[PDB]
Amino acid sequence: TLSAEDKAAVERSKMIEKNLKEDGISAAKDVKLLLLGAGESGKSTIVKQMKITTGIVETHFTFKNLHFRLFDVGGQRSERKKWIHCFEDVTAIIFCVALSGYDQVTNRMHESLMLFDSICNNKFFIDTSIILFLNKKDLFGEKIKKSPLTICFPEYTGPNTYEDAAAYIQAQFESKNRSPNKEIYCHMTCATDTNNIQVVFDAVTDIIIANNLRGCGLY
Amino acid sequence: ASIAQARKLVEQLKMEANIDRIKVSKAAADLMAYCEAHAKEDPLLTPVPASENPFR
Amino acid sequence: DVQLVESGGGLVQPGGSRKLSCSASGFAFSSFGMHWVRQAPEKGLEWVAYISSGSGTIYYADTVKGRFTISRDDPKNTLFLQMTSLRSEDTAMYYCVRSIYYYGSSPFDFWGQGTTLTVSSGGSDIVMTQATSSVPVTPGESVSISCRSSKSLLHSNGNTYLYWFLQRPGQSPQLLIYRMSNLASGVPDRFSGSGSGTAFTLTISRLEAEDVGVYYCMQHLEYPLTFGAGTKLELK
Amino acid sequence: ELDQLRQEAEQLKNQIRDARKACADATLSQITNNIDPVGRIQMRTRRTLRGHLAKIYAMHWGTDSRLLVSASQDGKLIIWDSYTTNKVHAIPLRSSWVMTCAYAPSGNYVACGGLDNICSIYNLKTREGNVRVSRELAGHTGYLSCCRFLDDNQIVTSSGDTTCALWDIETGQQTTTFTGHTGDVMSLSLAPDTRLFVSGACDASAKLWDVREGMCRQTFTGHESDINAICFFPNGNAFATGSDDATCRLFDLRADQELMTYSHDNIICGITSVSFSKSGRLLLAGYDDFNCNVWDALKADRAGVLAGHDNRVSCLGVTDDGMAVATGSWDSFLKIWN
Amino acid sequence: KTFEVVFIVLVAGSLSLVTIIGNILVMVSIKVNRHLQTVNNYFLFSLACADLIIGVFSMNLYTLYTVIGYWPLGPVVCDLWLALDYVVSNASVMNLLIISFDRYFCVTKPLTYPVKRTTKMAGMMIAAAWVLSFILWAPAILFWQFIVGVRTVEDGECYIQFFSNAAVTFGTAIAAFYLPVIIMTVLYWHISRASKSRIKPPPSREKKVTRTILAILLAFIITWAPYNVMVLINTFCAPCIPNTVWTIGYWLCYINSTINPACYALCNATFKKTFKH
Ligand SMILES: CC(=O)OCC[N+](C)(C)C
Repeated sequence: TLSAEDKAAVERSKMIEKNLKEDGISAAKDVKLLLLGAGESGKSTIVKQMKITTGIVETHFTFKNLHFRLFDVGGQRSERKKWIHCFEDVTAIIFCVALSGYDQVTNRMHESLMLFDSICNNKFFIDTSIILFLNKKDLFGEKIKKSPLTICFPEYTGPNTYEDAAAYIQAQFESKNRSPNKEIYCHMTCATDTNNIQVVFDAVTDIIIANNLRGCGLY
Repeated sequence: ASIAQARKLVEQLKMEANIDRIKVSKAAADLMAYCEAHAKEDPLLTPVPASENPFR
Repeated sequence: DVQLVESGGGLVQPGGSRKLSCSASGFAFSSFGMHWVRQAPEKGLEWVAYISSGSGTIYYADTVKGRFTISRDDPKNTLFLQMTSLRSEDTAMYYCVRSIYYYGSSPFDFWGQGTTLTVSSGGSDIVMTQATSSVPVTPGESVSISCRSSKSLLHSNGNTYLYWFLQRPGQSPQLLIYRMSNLASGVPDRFSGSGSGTAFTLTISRLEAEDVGVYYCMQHLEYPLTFGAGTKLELK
Repeated sequence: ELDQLRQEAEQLKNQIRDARKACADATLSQITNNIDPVGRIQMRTRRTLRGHLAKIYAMHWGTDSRLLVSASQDGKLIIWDSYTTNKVHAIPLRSSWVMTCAYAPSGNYVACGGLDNICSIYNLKTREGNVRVSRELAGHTGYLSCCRFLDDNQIVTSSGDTTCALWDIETGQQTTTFTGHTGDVMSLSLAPDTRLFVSGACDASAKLWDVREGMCRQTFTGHESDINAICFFPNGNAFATGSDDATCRLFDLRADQELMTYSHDNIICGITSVSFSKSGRLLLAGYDDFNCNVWDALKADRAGVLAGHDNRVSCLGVTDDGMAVATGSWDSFLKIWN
Repeated sequence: KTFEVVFIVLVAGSLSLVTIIGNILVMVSIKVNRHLQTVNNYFLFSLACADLIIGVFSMNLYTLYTVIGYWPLGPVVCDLWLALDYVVSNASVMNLLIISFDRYFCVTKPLTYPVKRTTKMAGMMIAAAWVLSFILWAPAILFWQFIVGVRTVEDGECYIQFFSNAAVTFGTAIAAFYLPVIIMTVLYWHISRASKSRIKPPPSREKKVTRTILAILLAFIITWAPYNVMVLINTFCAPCIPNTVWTIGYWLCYINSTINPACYALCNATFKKTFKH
C-alpha cells in the first residue's frame, strides 16, 4: 500500500465518486426534449396548454412518473450551428407547423417545409426522431372552404376537402426524411385541445423502447 | 446614420495603418532561434527517462 | 463563525462511565475528520481517538482501546466519546479537533476549548523527543526550537509530516506550521520551519510579548499520533 | 457621403495590402530548409481520468502543473489530481450548458460559463469547508466562449455577441468592453505578460487587443471559415489559429502577416483546439475526425498522431512545465500523454 | 471405407474452418471498430472465445477419435479432454443465458437499468458464468472414479463414467439443457410481447423482433435437442441407442457453435458493414 494518509484523500475521492454516480442515476429518469418552429406557428400555445430572461427558457413539467424537460431555444438570436451540437442526444424534437400558412411573411408553409427539411437532415439530428404538431386545425377548415390549396402547392391534384388536403400536407412533411433509423409522429391539434401531454408521453416511450431494441441488437 | 459607422471604420483603419513592420526574415529567424534555444528544456520532443518522469 | 464547544466533564468515581459531546457550528461538519486529544494537568498532550468523514475508519490509542468509543452524528452535527471503566490516569482536559484531508489541505487547523475531568482515588510507536525544556526569551530577539524523532519522517512522496503547535497559557493550542514548513492561515510571517528526515527546527524572528507559550511537535506519518514534551518560553 | 468614406476605406485597405506585400521578402519554409526534423514523436497514454457522464467541453491546467479542471453537460465541474488520478473537488453547477472553464493562476478561484450568458466564479480556499459561489457576472447578451484570469481580481471574457469584456470581480462591474468584430467570438488567449490578448471570431478574422486602452491594434485575415482556437507562441510574438476549414495558420505580430499554414490533403475535418509546447517546436491541434495531431511548427510536416478517443476532441492543453499534455473528448474521458 | 472416411474428414475440417473463421472475425471486429465496441458486446466476446475453443479442440480431436476408432492417448488425456469440452460447452450456454437476461432487463426496464449496469457488472456476470460451469463440470468429471473408488471406463473407448449412475446424469443434463432453454423462451416471450407498437413497404418492428427470436431459439433447440434426449433413454436402457446416432448427436452439439457468430453477431448492421472490409 505504502500510503502515508495520503489515504483519507483516497477515501474522499471514493466518496465523491459515489456522489457522482448517485447524481447520474437520479438524472436518468427525466426526458430531455427540444422545441423548434417559427413565429405564429403556435409553438407557444403548446407550452401554454402544458401545465407549469435571456438564455435557455424551459417548460418544466411532469406526467405519470416520467419527468420531462422542454427546452425552448427560440430566444437565442445568434448563429444556430455553434450551439446545436450541445443539444444533441435529446430524446425527441417537437416541431410545430401552422396549417394556416396562406400568406407571405414567400408562403409561411414553404418556409416551415424548408426549415423542417433543414432540421431533419442536419448531421447532429440524423438519428433523433421528430414529433410533429400541426397547429390551428379549426381555422384550416374555413380557410380551405374559402380559398383553395393550389396557391401553396401548384401541383395539387385531388378533392378540395379537409381530409385529402390534410393528408397531402402530412405526406409532404413526412417525405423529408431519408434515414431508416428514425420515425416521424404526427398529430392534428386545434387551438384549444384537451390532451397534448399524453401524445408526448406515448411517443417518448416508443422512442425509448426502439432505442433500447436497437442497442441490444434485437432490432 | 451610416456616416458615424463609416467614420469609425476609416478612423480604425487609419489608426491601424501607422504601425512599424519588421522584415519577415527577422520575424522567422527570431522564431527559429527561440525554438532551438530551448530544446533541452522541452520534455515533449525529447523523451524523459522513467527515473524522473512523474506520470510513470 | 466556527465554534467547537464541549460539555460533559466533572467528578467521576473510579469504575463509572461518562459521555463527552462536541457540538460544532459554522462549517461543513459532515465532510471533516474529527479527533479527540487530552491533556494531563501538568504533562503534555496525548492523542485519544479519531473518526473519519463518513465514519469509515476509526482509530484508537494504545491505552484506551476497548474502553473508549468514538462516534459522530453529522445530521445534528455533534461528536461523541463514550468512556467506560475510568481509571485514575484518565483525569485530563479533552479537546476536539477537525482534520480535513485532501491534496494540499491543512489538517489540525481548528481546536476546541475543552472540558475538565477529575477522578478521585480508588514498541512500534514513533517516539519524538524535544531535548530543550524551558528557555528564557526577551522581546526583539530570535530563538530556535528543535524537535527530533526516532524514524525518518520523509515519505517517498516527498512529504515530511511534522506539525508545530502553540499553546498560550489559559488557552487552546493553535496550528503554526504543518508538514513541515507550510505556513498556516492567520499566523504571521515571522515563523518558519526547516529540517530533514529526523532533525527539525522552528525559527522565530522578532519575538514579541504575544507569542509566548509552549510549543509542541506532532507526527502524522502513521497512527498513533505522537506528541512531544514541549518547550516552555518565559520572560527573562 | 457614404460613397466617399467607402472609397477612403478601400484606399486604406489597399495601402495595408501594399505595405504587407512590401514587408515580405522570403518565407519561413525557405529559411528553415536546413534544420533537423524532429522525427516520429510517439506519445503514450499515462493516465485516464474517468469520472464524467456526458461530453466534456473545456479543461484548464493548474499553475503547479498537477491539478486539473474539467467541465461538461452533466452539470459538474470536478477538478482532478493528475499524478494519483484522485478527485479532490466536485462542484455542481446551476446551468448544465457549459462551454468554458478557467483555473486561477494563484489557485484560489475557478470560473465557468456557457449558454446562460453568465460567468460564475467559485472560491476553493474558503474557511467553512465546501466551495461556494463568489461572484455571478452578467453583462453579456450572448453565450460565452472563453474566459481567462488576469489575476484573482480581474477576468476577461469573450461572448457570442461580437464583444469581449474585462471585469472587476470585487465590484462585479464590466470595466472595459472591446468591440470591432462582426460575428461570434469563439476563442481567447492571454500574453505571457498579460498586457494584451487576441481573439478569433466567426467572420474569419483575429484581432490584437490591448487590455489598458481597450482599442484593437492589429487585424489578421487569412482564413476561409470560423476560427475556433488561438494560442500564443511561448515568446509572446506569434499565435496559431485553428479554423473550421481543416487548416491552422501561424501569424506574427510584428510582421503583421501570415508566416506558415499547416494543412494536408488527407485532412478534411475542422479544428477544435490548438496549443503549443514549452519551446514552440511542436504544435498540437485537436480535430473533428476523433483524434489529435502534432505538427513540426517550423517545417509544417506532421510528426505524430494521438489516437485513443472515439469522438470529437474538444479541449487540449500542455502543462506549464511542458512535462505532459492532456486531451478531453466527447466520450466523457480525458487522457494524459508523455 | 475408402471414400467415406476422407469425406467425413473433409466435412469436419470444413466445419472447423468455418467455426474458427467466424469466431476470429467476431473477435477482430469487436476490437478494431470504435462503434462496434460497447458494454453490451463483452458477452459476445466471451461467447466467441468459448465457441473458438470448442470448435478447434473438440471438433478436431473428436474427428480423429471417430475416424481411427479408439482413444490413442489413454485415460488421462481422455478425462482431461472430456472435462475441457463439457466445461466450455456449459460456458457457452451460460453466456447465452446471460445475454437473454441482459436483453430482458434492458427492454422491460428502459431508463434506469442501462445506467445501473456498470461495466464491472458485465465482467462479474461473465466470471460467474465461467466459474459456475467449471465448478459444475470439471471436479466431478475428474474425480468421480477416485471418489467412488472404482474405475470402469473401458480401455477401448472414451466416455464419461458416471453415465451408469442415474441421478447424477439426470441432474447435470436437466440443469444444463432444460433450465436455460425454459428461461430463455420465457424471457423471449416476454420481450416479444412487450415490443409491439403503442401509438394510437418496411416491415413492422414487431415482425423483425419475432423473426430474430425464432431464429435464435430454433438454432439453439434443433441442434442441442438430439443429444440430451438420448442420454435419458440411455441411462435406463443402453442397447436402444445405435452407435451411429450418438456421433451425429455429439457433432450437432458442435454445429451449434458454428452459427453463434451469425445469430448473435450479424444482427447489427455494423458487423456486416465491417465484414465487407
Ligand atoms: C454441457 C453438455 O451437456 O453438452 C454436451 C456438450 N457436448 C455434447 C459437446 C459434449
